[PDB]
Amino acid sequence: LTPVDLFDDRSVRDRGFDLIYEARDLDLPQNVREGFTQARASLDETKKRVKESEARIDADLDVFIQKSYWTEAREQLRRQVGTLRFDLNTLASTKEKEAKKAALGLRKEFIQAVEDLDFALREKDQASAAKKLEITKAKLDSVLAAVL
Amino acid sequence: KLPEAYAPFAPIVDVLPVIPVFFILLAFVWQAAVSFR
Amino acid sequence: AYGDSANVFGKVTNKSGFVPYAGDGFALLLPAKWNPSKENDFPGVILRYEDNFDAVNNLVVIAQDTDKKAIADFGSQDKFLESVSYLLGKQAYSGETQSEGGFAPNRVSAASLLDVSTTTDKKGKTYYKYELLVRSADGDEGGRHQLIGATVGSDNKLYIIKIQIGDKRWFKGAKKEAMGAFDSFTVV
Amino acid sequence: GRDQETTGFAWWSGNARLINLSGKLLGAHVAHAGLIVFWAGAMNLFEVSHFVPEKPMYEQGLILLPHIATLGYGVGPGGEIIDTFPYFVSGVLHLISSAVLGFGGVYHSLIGPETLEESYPFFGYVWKDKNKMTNILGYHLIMLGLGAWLLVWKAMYFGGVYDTWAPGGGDVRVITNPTTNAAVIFGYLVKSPFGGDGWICSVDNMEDIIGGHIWIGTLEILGGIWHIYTTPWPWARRAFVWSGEAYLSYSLGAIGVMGFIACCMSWFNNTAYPSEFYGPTGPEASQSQAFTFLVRDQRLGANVASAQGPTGLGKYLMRSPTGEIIFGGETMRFWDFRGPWLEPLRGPNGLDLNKLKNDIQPWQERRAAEYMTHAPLGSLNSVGGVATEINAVNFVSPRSWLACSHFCLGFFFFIGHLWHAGRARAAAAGFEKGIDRFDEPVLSMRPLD
Amino acid sequence: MTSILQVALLALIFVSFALVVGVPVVFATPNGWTDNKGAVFSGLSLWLLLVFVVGILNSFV
Amino acid sequence: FNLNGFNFNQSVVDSQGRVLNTWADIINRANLGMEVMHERNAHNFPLDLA
Amino acid sequence: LTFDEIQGLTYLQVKGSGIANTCPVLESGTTNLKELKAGSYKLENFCIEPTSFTVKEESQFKGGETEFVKTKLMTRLTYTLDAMSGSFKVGSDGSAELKEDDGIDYAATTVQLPGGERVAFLFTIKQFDGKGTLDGIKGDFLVPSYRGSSFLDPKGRGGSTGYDNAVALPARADAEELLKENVKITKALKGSAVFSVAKVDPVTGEIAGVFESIQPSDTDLGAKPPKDIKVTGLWYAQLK
Amino acid sequence: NIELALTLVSLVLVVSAGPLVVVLLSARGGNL
Amino acid sequence: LVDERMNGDGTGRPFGVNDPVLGWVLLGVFGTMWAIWFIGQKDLGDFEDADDGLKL
Amino acid sequence: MEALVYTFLLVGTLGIIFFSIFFRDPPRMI
Amino acid sequence: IDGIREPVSGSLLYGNNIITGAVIPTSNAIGLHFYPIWEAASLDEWLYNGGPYQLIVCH
Amino acid sequence: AYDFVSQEIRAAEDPEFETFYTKNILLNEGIRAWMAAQDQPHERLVFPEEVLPRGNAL
Ligand SMILES: CCCCCCCCCCCCCCCCCC(=O)OC[C@H](CO[C@@H]1O[C@H](CO[C@H]2O[C@H](CO)[C@H](O)[C@H](O)[C@H]2O)[C@H](O)[C@H](O)[C@H]1O)OC(=O)CCCCCCCCCCCCCCCCC
Ligand code: CLA
Ligand code: CLA
Ligand code: CLA
Ligand code: CLA
Ligand SMILES: CCCCCCCCCCCCCCCC(=O)OC[C@H](CO[C@@H]1O[C@H](CS(=O)(=O)O)[C@@H](O)[C@H](O)[C@H]1O)OC(=O)CCCCCCCCCCCCCCC
Ligand SMILES: CC1=C(/C=C/C(C)=C/C=C/C(C)=C/C=C/C=C(C)/C=C/C=C(C)/C=C/C2=C(C)CCCC2(C)C)C(C)(C)CCC1
Ligand SMILES: CC1=C(/C=C/C(C)=C/C=C/C(C)=C/C=C/C=C(C)/C=C/C=C(C)/C=C/C2=C(C)CCCC2(C)C)C(C)(C)CCC1
Ligand SMILES: CC1=C(/C=C/C(C)=C/C=C/C(C)=C/C=C/C=C(C)/C=C/C=C(C)/C=C/C2=C(C)CCCC2(C)C)C(C)(C)CCC1
Ligand code: OEX
Ligand SMILES: [Cl-]
Ligand SMILES: [Cl-]
Repeated sequence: LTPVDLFDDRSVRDRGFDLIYEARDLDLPQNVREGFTQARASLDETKKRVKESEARIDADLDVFIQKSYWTEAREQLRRQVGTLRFDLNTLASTKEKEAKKAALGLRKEFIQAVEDLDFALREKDQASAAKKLEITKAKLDSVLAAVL
Repeated sequence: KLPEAYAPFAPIVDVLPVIPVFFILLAFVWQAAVSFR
Repeated sequence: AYGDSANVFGKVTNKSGFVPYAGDGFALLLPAKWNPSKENDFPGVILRYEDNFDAVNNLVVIAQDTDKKAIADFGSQDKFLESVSYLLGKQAYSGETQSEGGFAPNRVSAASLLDVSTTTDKKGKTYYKYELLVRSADGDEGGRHQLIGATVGSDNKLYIIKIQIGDKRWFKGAKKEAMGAFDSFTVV
Repeated sequence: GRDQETTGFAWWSGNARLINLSGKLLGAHVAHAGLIVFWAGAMNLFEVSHFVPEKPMYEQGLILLPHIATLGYGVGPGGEIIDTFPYFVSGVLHLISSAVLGFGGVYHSLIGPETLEESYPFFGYVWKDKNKMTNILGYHLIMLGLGAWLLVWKAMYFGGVYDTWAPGGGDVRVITNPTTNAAVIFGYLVKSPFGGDGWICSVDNMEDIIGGHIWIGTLEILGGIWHIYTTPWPWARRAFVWSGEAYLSYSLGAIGVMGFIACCMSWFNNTAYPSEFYGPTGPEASQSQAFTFLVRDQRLGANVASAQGPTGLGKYLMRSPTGEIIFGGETMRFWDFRGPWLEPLRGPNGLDLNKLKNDIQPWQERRAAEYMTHAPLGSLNSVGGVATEINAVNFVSPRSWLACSHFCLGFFFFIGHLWHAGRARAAAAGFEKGIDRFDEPVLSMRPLD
Repeated sequence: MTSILQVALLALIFVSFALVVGVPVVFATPNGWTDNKGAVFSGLSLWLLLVFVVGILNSFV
Repeated sequence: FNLNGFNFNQSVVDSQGRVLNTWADIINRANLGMEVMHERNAHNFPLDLA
Repeated sequence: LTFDEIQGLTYLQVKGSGIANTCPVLESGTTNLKELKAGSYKLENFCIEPTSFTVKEESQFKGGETEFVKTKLMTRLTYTLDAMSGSFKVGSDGSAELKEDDGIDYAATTVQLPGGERVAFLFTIKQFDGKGTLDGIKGDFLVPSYRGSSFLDPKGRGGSTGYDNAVALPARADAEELLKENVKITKALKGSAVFSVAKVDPVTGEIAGVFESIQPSDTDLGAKPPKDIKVTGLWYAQLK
Repeated sequence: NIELALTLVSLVLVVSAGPLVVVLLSARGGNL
Repeated sequence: LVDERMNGDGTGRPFGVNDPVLGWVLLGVFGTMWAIWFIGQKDLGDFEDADDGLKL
Repeated sequence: MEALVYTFLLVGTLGIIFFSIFFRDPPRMI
Repeated sequence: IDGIREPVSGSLLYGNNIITGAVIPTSNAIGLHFYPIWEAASLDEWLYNGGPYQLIVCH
Repeated sequence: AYDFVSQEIRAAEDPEFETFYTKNILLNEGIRAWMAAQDQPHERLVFPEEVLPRGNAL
């Protein structure tokens, strides 16, 4: 008969462990539970992920297109990019009211470029998806030169 | 909640969904008043 | 049969979800829906309440007499838990296995320390508070959360609280009952 | 009013007195259509008044607000509710229109003519007139056809609808390219209803939904014009009963299937019934649990690929019966689940564990942990766990209310089909009152049958 | 302005309560709809006026 | 569709917030004896959602 | 299908086809087997697809020899080992070292004998370490117990959890039947596998070949003798 | 609690408003 | 691979056909029995005028 | 052995069902 | 039945009587998938995975 | 009529023989041990949580 064994896991909560426990207690608001309050309260964490989102777009999405990996390019545009709509509203809701319409107007057309890139990646049209991506990166730089 | 120009009328709103249960009961009152002819 | 009026249209007396308790030398706030168990798991048990719903959710206090006056005299917090490692139970299966998944060979249970602290109270005595998640090979309750806290009182006696909550009940609201009981533990 | 001996119907079947009373029957329907609009106005404002923004929409017992949220009124990215006033306008415009429908329903039931045959010959109808019945059938298909174009115009032109599969998370998306391919649109209809097919409950994107409503909008405008300018052909005279109770029973069997379809639609589908608004599906919450303990135990130092379960199949990742890397456990039955939080982790060959050991996003484990504690199991008094669970939370999923109500309504209206189709076929044959007792047709048959 | 909207909506409730009771009474009395025709028309044209007043007053809030 | 039967478990509570058992709590003890033993090798995870 | 031909399909197109149970065939690349550059390589997308399951069954007859017999498969398409991580080393002359660490490296599989006997096994190569020239990378893996220690038999007893006796027979609760109630043996056995690299595509860093393994079947937690099962078929990896 | 009391007053004025039609139409006239 | 499958378990094929002979089974058996019904339609009544169903 | 007895009791019960339908005592009228 | 690769006997020829014998439901790995005879490789794979149940219940 | 003894002898001498009968016998062991600490309070039996029967992860 042997005792149980311990493991030094006191730093997993520092990294990522207590994150699914915040999303399961029904005493917090859902904006605290879904991660929406924490994104609005800290501007730099959105400014980290938005610069990370263009690192997944400007460099990581064309590579799946010349090799025609469609289901790895459909979901490249949804995995870490899957917060970018919520992020580009928080970075645009820190501006002047005539600067916010300039921000949300540029943000609206970048949405229309990604949703057109998604449909290009949906019918597997490589000649269109390689063309819709260069439009998408140009509308991406227009938003990020406005909200940050 | 409701828009705040209507939140004093929110006591009436809590009674509004159950009203079609009273419409099937009113058919039984009307038929009781004609003695179920 | 003493005649006291029924509580018609009356104010409640306890919505806190906690009952204040006073044993011998300690005081804590027990989870109000828990009831006393007539079990002595360990040498030194004073009280041991368990949940009415399942007996995995429980707490226990342990008062060992010791020769030392401060909790720092037991060494550091890492060297303290290896001495009091009997709180987590013993693996009664000394069988050989490599087919259980997410464990070392021949281990059907693996405790994982997740948090330590060194908090104190208004008297000055520091505590050694622990937070573990003990997983098993069958993986009942999705694991078991352990809330160990220990201190030595003013009578050279080591008071150890251990709150055990199954992980299935942990995210479903037994964290509020356990942490509220765990923070309320004060040894006078 | 009317009594029994002048009709032959008692008080408990007295709406059958106004079968051949066209005007009274019109006020019966318009007043009833007032009630559907009145309930939709009243229960909308009840749900607007009891909406709390620091709680999910599916936690609050809201079944009508997720329908207006799916259209995209007042929602933001990720299912966040921006404002509640678009849900308030939908409640009042039904609650005010119900008085208009209630007025003419009370009018034609009390003051308006009993049979509108001789005075208003356009609206008059006899049930056996097969031209006039198809004429009224054609008028309402054009109304259903133009109603189906309202969803297409609102998705293509009037702000868009909520796409839960949108890149960047779910928000409102103008559906610029609806799928008008007949091989795709009519491929759902001839698909099998079973696992991996789900007939039309697996429609996985909004472009097929809006493009399918283009088809159902044009065919009902064309099929309405078809029935206005035609009468039923002699093979259709040969097959149908042409009474008013028959036409009811035809509608009862058609609508009892539709209750069964919307039962399995709201339970399984998460595209037309988005999980941000309706909560997780049955398959979604069970797959969310296996995903939650897979991320819980990677961080606690465990190879979830090489982790063997107690049965030997694989505790976290196993293989589908067609060869896809899926989640292990009893949720192997829901391996054909697709979700917008899960599909970013899924490659061709099932789930991609290279993508799943390194690229689990923090928003995915936010959302999948939400879905595990909001599984569509509850109780009848809205407790919210398995039957072995204490009174802690207050939750039954809307999917659990929408499927259970519409199986029961779909079951009774199949019973209403069997009632009225048996009766109308027998009442047209003459023996619905009983055996004639003079020529009993068994007595003219050869015994030892 | 808010308070004139709530007075106009309270008035809409009383007029609607006058119609929910009165209009079935006027209809199913014998020769009551010919005698009380202009009362119900004044009731409906007031009720319909009060709906479009409250809707326009909602724009000013 | 998992609507389930009435769940009156820990419904009767006295003063000081303590649970008085009922016959429904005894049905629960018979209920949760079956569910910890049914399909005894299937479940890798604590919630029988399937 | 090649690797790039699989990855050019969406998930709904490959679903239900059986393509997901297959290793990518290496259509480009030659059998020259030398132009593979020497040195160390980390071994991702390492996947092993079997083609035959033969099992060394003792003969039904009295004087019959015991050989490997052809079988038919009971589990449907759950038998390919896929997406295994590890390290691949080659020498200057052709001596190669194959090693895998993580991945889906086990596959529980029931196969049925001609005669009606269902023998189950987990097809594994887990913790493989094999050395040798490119025609043979002879090495041994471990076969864990087919059921875990917390597996429970129909009478509710097992290794880690369980009664440890026959509780429904209270007079003969512990008796001569201690072989199948008293210890549930979960000791892991060992199997040997032979890999042979057949094709190299060095411009993409992709290598494939044929494998041959022999492993024990299943001991029913220590209640039946385990039988030997010879698994052949193809394999594939990506040297990057 | 005035918000709970008005909900009861709104209930009684409506739960009577159906039989109020049936009682009044029975007394004056009588064509129900 | 090990065995031989038909491989249509979750593919969503129209009426579950994957060999084109299965579609001609559907049209052949429907067409043979539509034709037997059509030729035999001379014994079912000529419901040619408008008021010629089982009506009420 | 007992499975032979089980099927004989199941075949024998389905035999009586066959005789009770197709060899029933026919109901004579009047 | 349970999809965990332990088989459950329900037949008279596999040691069952009239009370304890049953036609066992379909495998949990199949789920709600449609599993006729022609979607199996062998007839014994159909028999292993609870194939006879879904043919009885559908008819 | 608790036990079929010919199927208890077989299921104890064969660790892979499972019927719906032997599933029912295991479910009755679950009912007996989990209610009788509260169903029969006169017995005054306390069961520690590790001695009650329990499947995997429930
Ligand atoms: C993956 C694919 C899966 C398969 C596809 C699945 C989807 C299929 C759905 C297709 C739509 C089906 C709808 C059919 C409606 C039938 C209704 C009907 O009862 O229809 C009834 C009507 C009746 O028509 C009328 O029938 C009358 C009958 O007359 C007879 O009787 C009269 C007196 O009554 C007179 O005496 C007269 O002389 C005598 O001829 C008259 O003849 C009229 O002229 C005539 O208009 O039929 C008609 O209108 C025409 C009916 C439609 C055409 C039917 C074609 C059937 C298939 C043909 C191809 C077969 C291929 C064989 C392949 C062989 C090799 C393998
Ligand atoms: C959706 C439900 C519904 C509807 C629309 C109708 C409608 C009708 N029924 Mg039916 N009925 C129903 C349910 C319904 N019934 C049920 C559930 C039963 C079983 C109890 C019956 C039993 C029954 C019998 C036995 C008979 C009818 C008859 C009638 C017709 C004459 C009504 C009459 O003279 O009443 C006069 C009664 C009143 C005037 C009482 C006052 C009721 C009013 C209409 C309530 C209106 C309230 C509303 C808030 C007003 C809003 C006004 C607007 C301006 C906002 C009418 C079309 C009769 C028939 O067939 O006619 C030939 C008949 O004999 N019904
Ligand atoms: C059919 C569609 C439908 C659906 C899916 C729902 C679903 C829901 N409603 Mg809504 N509701 C509906 C119709 C529906 N309701 C109707 C018709 C009304 C008007 C009465 C309302 C009015 C309403 C209100 C006012 C409220 C809800 C609420 C709710 C939630 C919880 C309900 C609950 O606890 O039920 C409990 C279960 C039952 C009551 C069982 C119903 C069984 C019926 C009574 C049949 C019983 C059979 C019986 C023998 C037949 C009787 C006749 C016989 C005696 C002759 C849930 C989201 C609540 C909520 O969450 O608000 C935010 C809430 O407050 N609903
Ligand atoms: C509310 C809808 C509605 C209703 C009630 C009717 C009612 C009628 N129509 Mg009309 N029709 C409609 C909509 C409607 N139509 C629309 C929208 C169109 C345009 C597409 C048409 C076009 C149309 C034509 C062209 C004709 C009719 C005809 C008829 C009559 C007989 C139909 C019949 O017996 O079908 C019986 C149906 C069959 C025998 C087909 C077999 C059905 C099985 C289940 C297989 C179906 C396969 C199919 C692909 C669907 C698969 C999915 C399914 C399982 C859910 C009847 C008066 C006929 C008539 O007399 O009109 C003058 C006629 O010739 N209809
Ligand atoms: C839109 C559908 C529809 C329509 C228009 C009709 C119309 C008619 N039906 Mg049919 N019927 C329907 C659906 C429908 N029915 C269904 C679904 C069923 C199965 C339950 C039946 C079963 C049925 C029978 C058994 C009979 C009729 C009869 C009639 C006639 C008079 C009915 C009457 O006065 O009611 C009077 C209303 C009542 C007496 C009140 C009944 C209220 C019950 C108890 C339900 C209460 C509501 C409750 C909340 C629902 C709980 C269930 C929930 C859990 C889903 C009329 C032609 C009668 C007839 O003359 O045949 C021609 C007759 O005998 N119907
Ligand atoms: C193989 C099936 C599965 C096995 C089931 C085994 C158990 C069976 C239990 C039921 C046995 C029969 C009960 C009584 C039937 C009865 O009284 O019918 C009465 C009718 C009389 O009807 C009249 O019979 C007249 C002829 S006469 O009068 O009988 O000469 C005739 O003229 C007249 O038309 C007719 O009305 O009998 C007959 O029609 C024919 C004679 C039937 C002879 C009995 C058959 C015995 C079973 C043997 C089957 C093989 C068994 C061995 C192989 C397994
Ligand atoms: C024939 C008959 C019948 C039936 C009847 C019916 C069915 C009727 C219907 C009716 C109806 C259907 C009615 C309705 C009405 C409605 C109304 C009258 C409304 C009004 C509205 C309002 C008043 C609103 C208000 C508001 C607003 C504006 C917003 C805020 C909130 C509030 C709410 C305040 C019966 C069965 C009895 C029996 C026999 C006879
Ligand atoms: C929107 C949408 C869509 C579309 C849809 C559609 C397009 C539909 C159509 C549909 C259809 C198109 C349907 C149909 C149906 C039909 C039916 C269901 C039939 C029936 C039949 C009958 C009922 C008959 C009977 C009989 C017989 C048997 C013979 C003759 C005579 C008598 C009567 C006896 C999709 C999905 C894409 C997506 C989602 C959305
Ligand atoms: C929108 C709104 C409104 C309207 C409302 C309404 C529309 C109402 C109606 C109501 C109603 C419409 C009610 C009714 C009621 C009725 C009742 C409450 C009854 C009851 C009954 C009972 C309780 C009894 C019965 C019986 C008989 C007599 C015979 C048979 C047997 C029995 C005993 C069952 C107003 C103007 C206010 C304004 C605000 C909002
Ligand atoms: O399948 Mn015949 O019982 Ca509806 O929970 Mn999960 O899954 Mn199974 O376990 Mn419990
Ligand atoms: Cl599980
Ligand atoms: Cl079981």
